Amino acid sequence: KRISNCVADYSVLYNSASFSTFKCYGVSPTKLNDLCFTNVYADSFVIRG
Amino acid sequence: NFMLTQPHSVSESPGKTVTISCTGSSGSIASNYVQWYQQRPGSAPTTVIYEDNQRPSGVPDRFSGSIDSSSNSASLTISGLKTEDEADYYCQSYDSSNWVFGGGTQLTVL
Amino acid sequence: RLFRKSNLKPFERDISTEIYQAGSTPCNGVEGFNCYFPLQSYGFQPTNG
Amino acid sequence: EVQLVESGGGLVQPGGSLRLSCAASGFTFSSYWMSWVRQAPGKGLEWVANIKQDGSEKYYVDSVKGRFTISRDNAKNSLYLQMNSLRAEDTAVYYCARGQLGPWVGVDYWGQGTLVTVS
Repeated sequence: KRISNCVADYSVLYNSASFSTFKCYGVSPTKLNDLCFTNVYADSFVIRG
Repeated sequence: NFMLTQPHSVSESPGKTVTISCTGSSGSIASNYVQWYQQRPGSAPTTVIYEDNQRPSGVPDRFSGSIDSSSNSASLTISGLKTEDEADYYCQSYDSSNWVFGGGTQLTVL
Repeated sequence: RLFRKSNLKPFERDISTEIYQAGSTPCNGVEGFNCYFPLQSYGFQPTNG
Repeated sequence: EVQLVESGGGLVQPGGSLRLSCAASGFTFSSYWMSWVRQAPGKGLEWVANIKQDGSEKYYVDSVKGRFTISRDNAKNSLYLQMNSLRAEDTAVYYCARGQLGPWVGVDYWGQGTLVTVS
């Protein structure tokens, strides 16, 4: 799924605790609202623990 | 039953680079971020390493952090070994909806 | 040298050689990711271009 | 600069009720995570509870489950820690912990705390 031409809102992503893994490789998630990117992609699949 | 195993009395050395190892057993510590903190005995604690590789502003450039996924351990090394106040250090990780603290590693003789 | 904190000023030379942090997080003076050696060697061949 | 003031202890009570309050200033109280951390005198650090920015979700450890509670408000910028059915293990110093983006980044905030002993 391709997501673009919208204001990125990661505020609800780190303000929840239902997730188990929030490791961000390459870039630091402490500064995300101040970063400007061109393309944002999101994959989805289900795997065992 | 996530727990972090680390020693209690290391780094008793003058002025070189020594390493402190923090490891877990129930799960892989490389999945989530692991941090390092320092506690002044009789005073408020502070944090030396955050985001598993970064130091806060004002922290000197000497304390190191690294992650080894082969041994499932986190390494904290200090380079300068200056005249810092005696303290103890702990390890933190995240399994599921909970926080887990480390045992503690005393460092008094520098 | 391949890395320099900022742009160098005219008629200036620098001698210091230490691992150059090139990431958001510092590697605190040991060899690893997001830091490399600014000083790297030349390679030549007798039959090169 | 962020100032954290804690004054909720100073008396001994077996199995009673005690209310602790942490005062915070210098930052917005309704956009980060708060938590609470205690440690025994002469022993290691341990975690107590973590609080969302609106108080919708609260969690504690399994050793204190069933008991323990937390409440918050953003109008007065204060945290309320109520206790019930204390035991002899509860001799600890309590610091009101504050987060930045979530509970994976780190704690990085610890008040001076208040001595709490039971007898």
